[PDB]
Amino acid sequence: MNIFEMLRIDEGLRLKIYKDTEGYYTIGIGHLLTKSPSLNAAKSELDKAIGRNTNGVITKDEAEKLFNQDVDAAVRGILRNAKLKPVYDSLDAVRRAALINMVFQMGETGVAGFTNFLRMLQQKRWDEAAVNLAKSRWYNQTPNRAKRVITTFRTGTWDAYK
Ligand SMILES: [Cl-]
Ligand SMILES: [Cl-]
Repeated sequence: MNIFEMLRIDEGLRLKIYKDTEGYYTIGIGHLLTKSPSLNAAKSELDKAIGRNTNGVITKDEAEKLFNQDVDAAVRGILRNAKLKPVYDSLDAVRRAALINMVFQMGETGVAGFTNFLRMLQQKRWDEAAVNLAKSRWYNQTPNRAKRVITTFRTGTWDAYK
């Protein structure tokens, strides 16, 4: 199990423009296209993204290309972020993957804001940090995914994903 496989479980795969859980235009494996309500604003973002007239539809390869880029960016986002990088540096491999997951879903800014949690992870206080994460709008909004990431942080195992 790795970050690729983990995220692929969490977000799924769709080759046609879809609405995320918040109501946003997304495609592929969790790639957000626009927060704008307009489906045309969605297809134009998507053509830009792919380098071709897609008409709202992409291939598997294309989906995978967007995905690689996005995991890449998430990683480099964490490493550039002054608040996240020290946390990331202090974590074991499994937990690193858990942080990448959260960064990919909610952005660097968002994660950077869970001040108390980042402080608990850094101090290796696992049970505590998991309890804090759960007091979040994120948890409340996508509980099953949230639980899986939470478990990953609590345990240090991929147990929630076998
Ligand atoms: Cl893009
Ligand atoms: Cl979920």
